Amino acid sequence: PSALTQPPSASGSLGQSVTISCTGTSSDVGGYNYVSWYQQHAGKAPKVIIYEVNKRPSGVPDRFSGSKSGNTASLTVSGLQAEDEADYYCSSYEGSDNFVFGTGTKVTVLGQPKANPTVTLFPPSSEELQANKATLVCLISDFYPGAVTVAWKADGSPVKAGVETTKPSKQSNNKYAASSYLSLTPEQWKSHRSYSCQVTHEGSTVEKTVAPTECS
Amino acid sequence: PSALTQPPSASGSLGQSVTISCTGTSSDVGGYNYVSWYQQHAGKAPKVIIYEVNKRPSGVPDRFSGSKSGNTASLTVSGLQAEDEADYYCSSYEGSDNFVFGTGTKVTVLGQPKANPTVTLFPPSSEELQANKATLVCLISDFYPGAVTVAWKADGSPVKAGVETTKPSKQSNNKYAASSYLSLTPEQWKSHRSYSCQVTHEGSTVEKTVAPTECS
Amino acid sequence: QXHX
Repeated sequence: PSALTQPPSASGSLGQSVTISCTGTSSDVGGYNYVSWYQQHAGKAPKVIIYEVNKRPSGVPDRFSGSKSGNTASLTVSGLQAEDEADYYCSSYEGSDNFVFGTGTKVTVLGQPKANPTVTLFPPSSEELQANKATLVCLISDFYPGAVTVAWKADGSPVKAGVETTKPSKQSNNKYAASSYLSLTPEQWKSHRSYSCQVTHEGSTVEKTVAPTECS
Repeated sequence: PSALTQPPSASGSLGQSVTISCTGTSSDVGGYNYVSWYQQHAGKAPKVIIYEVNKRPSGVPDRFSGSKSGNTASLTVSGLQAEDEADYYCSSYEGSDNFVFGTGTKVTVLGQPKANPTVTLFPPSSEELQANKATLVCLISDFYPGAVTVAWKADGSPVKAGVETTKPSKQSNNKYAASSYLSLTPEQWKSHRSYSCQVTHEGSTVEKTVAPTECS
Repeated sequence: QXHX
């Protein structure tokens, strides 16, 4: 057997252009005119981008351009937007009723502005406090590039224990979102002055400090 | 769009069978056979394991079976093996131009007890409001297996605009942690009565509500 | 993959 070749990664500058090559075999690609292209957004419910060599499905992003250059197929993305970061796959009909896929090309847009995160800290709410627990939530958001680190400050001494953070995910953007959580007993929470969520990103640091005077 | 409602997580053990399901909203159903199922491992290209409701392609192990009745196609891994563990998707060809995808699933071969998520909705802290910002967080924590559906609601009606959902992170107890957020204005927040964060894990829904109670 |  075999599964179509794709170049594992395809960069381009902003507003520019890239072309990915789904490359097959006489028995599949070049056998028939039935190559579709797929946009699989950083691990997501994938969509169809082309169906037959160069036909843009009923509501596609402006200028996905499909090519079949013998047994090499090509998808040309131009007017480069940030949102084109994805997993690009192709599929060609091979024989008896069935389709063959390709390796999988990750598309990379360059020239994306670096953004420093919006740290929103949270005090626990009444309900949680009634239910008898306290969990604090640092929300880091709209950052680029997606490397951030979260310290917790118990009260100006650190609190390594009871913290839990998340790997940054891409938004309907190409900005990331992350969060830390500190799980506390309410007791512990009446019992002392400040809590702090310190977030470092590309040199910057943003600290947010919360105090027990939450209203409800 | 994802008008093919697919479960968030589907899990079993070796030798236990698992149904994935794929529901259509589609004013379509009946006038239909063309429902194709895809087996997709993390790292690999997507590969079809079912075409036209019940036909697997060449080399699909016997255990995969598809069905469709009502508006529901179903895929039964009949006797679960290790690398049945993958992302699964479904499909429907509204002829040519309109290739509707389902939203995905996951096959978890459990080797950890099932953990239904802790939801913990936090409302626009008084400070953030004092900055004329509005954001409520839906912490989803301690869930296994690490796939979960998240949806929001204002005054009953669902909210789509402004919600960003992170990807399940593995925690220092091999259970999972996600977060959504709804970004708003004090206006929109204050101008309502109740906001649910609604979360779906396997065969479970947790809906937690926050009301605007406006201390400053 | 629909086609067919």
